[PDB]
Amino acid sequence: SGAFEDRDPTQFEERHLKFLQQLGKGNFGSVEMCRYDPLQDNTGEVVAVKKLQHSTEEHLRDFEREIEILKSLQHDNIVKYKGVCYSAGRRNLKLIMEYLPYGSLRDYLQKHKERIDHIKLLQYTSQICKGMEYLGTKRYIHRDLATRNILVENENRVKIGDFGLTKVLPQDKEYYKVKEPGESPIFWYAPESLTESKFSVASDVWSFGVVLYELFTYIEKSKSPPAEFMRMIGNDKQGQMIVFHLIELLKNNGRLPRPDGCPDEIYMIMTECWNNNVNQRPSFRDLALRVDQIRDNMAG
Ligand SMILES: COc1ccc(-c2cccc3nc(Nc4ccc(N5CCN(C)CC5)cc4)nn23)cc1
Repeated sequence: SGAFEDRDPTQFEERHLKFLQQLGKGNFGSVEMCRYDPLQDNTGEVVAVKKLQHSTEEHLRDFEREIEILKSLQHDNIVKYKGVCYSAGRRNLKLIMEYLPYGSLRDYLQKHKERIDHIKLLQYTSQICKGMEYLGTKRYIHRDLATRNILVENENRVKIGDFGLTKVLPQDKEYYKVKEPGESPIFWYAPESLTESKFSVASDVWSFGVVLYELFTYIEKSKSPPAEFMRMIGNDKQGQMIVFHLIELLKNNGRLPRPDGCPDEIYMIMTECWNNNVNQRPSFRDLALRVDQIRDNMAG
């Protein structure tokens, strides 16, 4: 046979990666749960594995950028990069990550409400802010914050995922304009993202406000951002008319309503994130401190 030397534990061997479960599909990718069992004894770490539907030059370039981004991040509230697998005899690329048992925050909130109180919601809020502070130190703009894109390790820890839209700000620039085809999560977008395709830390703060709103609605059927905005706009509107009305609504101070049972001071945080004036939105550091002070002021 042959000798073996492993000095790159970020390279996962295809033959040792065994399928456990399908986890989901996005626009251009899918994710599976696998076991990595190099000792072939039916044991090994469980991992999440992302693969591209169609490895076009463009899709692959974007996927490699996503991998580089995730690899560059090391923080308790960001999904952990583990490595890559060069499958199909090294003619396909897969991204290996830690597996988070409770899936998306959006699904967790919907299915495990017996386990969730306002204290928990504020803990998740704080962790999301801290993850976002960390992204800011690398000049990364996420562009797709939403509860469906946050993952849940356990009762006490959530992690930001979904870095396939992330942009890197050059040192002398404060926004990134991105002209892209296809669909946008318009009900999470800042007005300047809708009108000018401009993205920035401040546009992530806007979307964070929508995330906070989502948390305090407990993902109740008719209370979602798309459901509430469509109610306001007119439920029968279709196509570009939805966008025209959403922009006009937001520009003149139309906003998502205070969720039932949501404390006025939590709604105030949302409203401050949803400032048309980009420079007046709070920073993620401001938000983390405020939320942790709210948490700490409780009797226990
Ligand atoms: C768009 O789909 C995905 C799917 C998985 C991931 C991902 C990335 C990196 C790590 C990671 N851990 C989990 N865990 C997970 C656990 C349970 C579920 N369920 C969804 C399907 N349900 C019917 C069962 C639970 C989904 C994901 N998902 N996940 C990201 C996007």
